[PDB]
Amino acid sequence: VGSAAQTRAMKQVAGTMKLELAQYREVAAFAQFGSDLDAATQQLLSRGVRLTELLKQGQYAPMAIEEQVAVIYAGVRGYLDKLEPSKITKFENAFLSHVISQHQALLGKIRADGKISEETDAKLKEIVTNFLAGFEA
Amino acid sequence: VGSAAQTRAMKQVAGTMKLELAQYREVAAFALDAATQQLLSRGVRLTELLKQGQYAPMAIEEQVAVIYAGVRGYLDKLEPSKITKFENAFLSHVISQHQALLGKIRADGKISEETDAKLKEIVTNFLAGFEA
Amino acid sequence: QMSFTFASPTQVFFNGANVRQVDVPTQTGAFGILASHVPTLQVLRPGLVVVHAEDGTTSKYFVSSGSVTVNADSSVQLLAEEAVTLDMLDPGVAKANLEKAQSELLGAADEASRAEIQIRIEANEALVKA
Amino acid sequence: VAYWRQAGLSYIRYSQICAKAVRDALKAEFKANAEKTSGSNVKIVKVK
Amino acid sequence: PEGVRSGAGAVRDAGGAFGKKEQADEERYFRARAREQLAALKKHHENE
Amino acid sequence: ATLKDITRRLKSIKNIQKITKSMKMVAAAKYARAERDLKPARVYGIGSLALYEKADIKVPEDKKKHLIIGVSSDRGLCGAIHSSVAKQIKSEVANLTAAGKEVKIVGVGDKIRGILHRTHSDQFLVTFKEVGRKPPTFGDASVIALELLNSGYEFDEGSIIFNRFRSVISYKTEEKPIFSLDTVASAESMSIYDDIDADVLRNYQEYSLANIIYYSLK
Repeated sequence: VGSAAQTRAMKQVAGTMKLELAQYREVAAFAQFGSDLDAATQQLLSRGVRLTELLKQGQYAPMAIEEQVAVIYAGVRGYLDKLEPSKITKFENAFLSHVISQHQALLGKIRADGKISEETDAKLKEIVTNFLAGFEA
Repeated sequence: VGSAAQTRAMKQVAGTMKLELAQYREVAAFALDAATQQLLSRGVRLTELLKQGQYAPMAIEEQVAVIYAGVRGYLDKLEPSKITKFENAFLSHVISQHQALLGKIRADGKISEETDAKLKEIVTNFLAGFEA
Repeated sequence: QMSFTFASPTQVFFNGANVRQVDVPTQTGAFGILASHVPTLQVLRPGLVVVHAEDGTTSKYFVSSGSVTVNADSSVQLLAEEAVTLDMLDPGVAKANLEKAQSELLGAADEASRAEIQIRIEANEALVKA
Repeated sequence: VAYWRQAGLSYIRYSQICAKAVRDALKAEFKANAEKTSGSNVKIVKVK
Repeated sequence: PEGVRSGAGAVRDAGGAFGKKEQADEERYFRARAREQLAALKKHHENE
Repeated sequence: ATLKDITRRLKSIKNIQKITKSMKMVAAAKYARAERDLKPARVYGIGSLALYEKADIKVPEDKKKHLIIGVSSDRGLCGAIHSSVAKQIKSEVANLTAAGKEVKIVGVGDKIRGILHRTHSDQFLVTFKEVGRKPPTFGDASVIALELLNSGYEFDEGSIIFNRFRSVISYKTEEKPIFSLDTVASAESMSIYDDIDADVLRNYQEYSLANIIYYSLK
């Protein structure tokens, strides 16, 4: 059935996530000795290993759609490149709580319209940068 | 059975051969001198001792003596190719000239300090004399 | 009337270039090379080497140690362990290293280690001049 | 014969010392040449 | 999906030449280090 | 001949092939950098040996024995690289012992020590280690040359054996002579040079040894 059963908002992020995770599979064998490689391959490895950690989840705790969109948006833009892989889950856990407590009217628009408009993209860009700067590991 | 039914004399020299062969198998197959060379040098000797002919079984005490010679290291200098001749000649000599010693092991059922003292002298003297 | 090759274990400055003269601060005094100089074989000492081009310009380099060879023809091979230019140097750190090396002399106990210290102070004092 | 000679020092040792001294004086920006030199990568195993 | 798909550790499960060749090398390499560790234990305990 | 045996045997080779395939690209990436740095070192290596080339020097018939140096690495899976060097090392010693000398062999690289240990254990003078993991540098040649002179052994002749890169698919084995002995250096042809001394020649031979070693490794 494919993309005919997705909302407009999820489609935009999942389109890029699909290709970025498809490129990583054909070079995953090189991961053991990757030091003696060019920068292009190491960039694919770096982005793929970051994207893998986001898909892990707990048990008996389903999420909501706009929170999934908000989580994946930071991942696909490269805002998590400099972090070490050991700390991705803690960052996701803290970011969800921060966005839930204060920024509720923003999530209302994503839930209502089902698509990411221009101004909402502009707002999310500032939100993620502010939180990332303030995280302090 | 856990060796519940086994003579006391045989256990002393077989329990130690088990470890030698178990440690020989785990390393000496690759399709340093402190540990590895000595290990397979002993193992190749120990393997050659177990070969046997046909229609000729042995009594228990003679097996005890022949294994006692190998386990203690009295044969770590000879080339492995000539071990069988040494086994045969030493068995014939021990059977003929030392018939009183075997009866002690058969009757007692276990080795003793005096027996252990005797065997070393017999083994060293015959090894010295047997170079042909 | 010259084939000059100023090579290093890493890079090459000249390869068969023709220049009028080269001045080398070797051991046992200075030197001057022009036209058909007499054959010689001498090692170098820390100093500055200048090469005069045919046009007239003078290129400068700093050499730590190596060998010099002028053969029967006008072929000269100057192979040096080090070859650097002043523009990537700091005079202040040179003066600080010299200042420490000064007290290192009295700090020394044995004559061999003090000989090494003397080589240190010799190199430091040689380089701070320019 | 100089002071370094007849003092337990060889010409190679003197060259090493002078090269190290020259490399020290370089600017911190250009100090990546220590990576290129990296003269210590060979170990010595004697007969006994 | 229809074909034969391999996994992790399949080389040592077949028990061919390569499995035993792999096993003996690890056995030797880790038989070598225990002597140094024991010698350093004895020296440390004797020193203090 | 059952189904399980076939399945296991197939699943082992499926992994072996991928391991080899992934190991090929790393060697290509290393070969690119190894080729890049050869050109600057070739001119230095050739320039070191010009003097001996111009003025021919021939060693006499003495009995101070040789100093044979063979260069290799510590890693296998490289075809017949080490065997070719170890073939000529044992060939030269027979001719050397025909005349009769106290020749000694020094090898840099663990495989060279391992191959020839059985038949030439006594002739070994000193051996080195930790070669090939990272690209060689001049400091390693300095260390080897420094450790070579401190040995009490003295020689009148010597040679070094190495493999010379010719093409991406071929190579040639060769050796070069050493005339580092001061006495043989002082000959008739050297009279043209007229500012020499014993100290100067001693230092000059000292430097030429390290130059040849560095060129051979690179």
